[PDB]
Amino acid sequence: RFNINDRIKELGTLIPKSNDPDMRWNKGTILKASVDYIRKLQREQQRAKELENRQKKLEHACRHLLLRIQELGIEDFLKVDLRVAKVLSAERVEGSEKLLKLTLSLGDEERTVVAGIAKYYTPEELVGKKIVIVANLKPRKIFGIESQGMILAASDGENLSVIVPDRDVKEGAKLSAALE
Amino acid sequence: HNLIERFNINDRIKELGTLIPKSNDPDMRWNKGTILKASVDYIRKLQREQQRAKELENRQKKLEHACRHLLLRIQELGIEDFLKVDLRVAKVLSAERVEGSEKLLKLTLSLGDEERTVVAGIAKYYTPEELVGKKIVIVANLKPRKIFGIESQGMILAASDGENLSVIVPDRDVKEGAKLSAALE
Repeated sequence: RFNINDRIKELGTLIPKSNDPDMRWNKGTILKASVDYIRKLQREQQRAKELENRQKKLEHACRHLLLRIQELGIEDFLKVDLRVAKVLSAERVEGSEKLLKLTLSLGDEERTVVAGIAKYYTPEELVGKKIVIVANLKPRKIFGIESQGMILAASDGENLSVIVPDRDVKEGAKLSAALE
Repeated sequence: HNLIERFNINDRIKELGTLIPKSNDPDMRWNKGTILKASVDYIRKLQREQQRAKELENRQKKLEHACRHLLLRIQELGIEDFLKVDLRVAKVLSAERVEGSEKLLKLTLSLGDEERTVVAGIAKYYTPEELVGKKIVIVANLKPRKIFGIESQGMILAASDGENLSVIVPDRDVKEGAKLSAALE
């Protein structure tokens, strides 16, 4: 464990140098600077809150104006692999309220994807579903679980919708904007 | 004599206890150790919030930059420090005196889509009834500034010759939220 002096030291490591390279920090002065630093940081938190509200409004504005800019080349789009995939199984992930562990069929192969859909989707809703994923991703550990790929979604608000093919097609089918 | 020679450790720790958030569980035991540890954790949390806020701010600055260089007309060059100032027509919805000051007025302003609260130094020269209903020019993009516990969002413009103080209005009717520009060709 750590004693009172230990934590007062740690508080000493957290606070601002306060310039004036010649002063010595005792317990009481470290605690003084700590109380004051917490108050300062709280004022800052207020300002930051307001700033964040305006930030969300700006995100809205940006999506909408983004509707008005088309600069995307077909090559850059081809840099993404979007695939239809089937849900063989879906599981809740211990310690996480936001996570579902998904087992997906690409046809020939299986993929494991840890997704942020747990609030909006039950494993029973998902199992058997054909959904759209971003297929080309180096595997990465999420919450202790290796995950290959991200699943597409429309966030729309505080809800979520996955993305599905309108008609039934075989898993592994690539999505394309090309005419053929 | 008789007196021992400003606050001790436990007073400071009580204070830190005042500053930190509650556990929300009644069985919880707050001793000096838990208060100090919670203080360390709270400080780190606040620091992370601060850095995140800084990143948000930086990116908003960049969006502002991109927008300003988009708005750019071929006639305006070399004026950038002026273009950075966002001058707006705002309509005064309400004004009231500020308790404790005879200099200050609190103004509620309409920018069109949004409203702003701004503290102005004009109370000596202008009455509330004089200002209400009128369209004035403000600097809208100034960082929010706390004055008398009021957050002033932007500041109004005023001109003084040393004798008289005037606010700044458009010569003709313009819609509130109108952005001011240099008239050039």
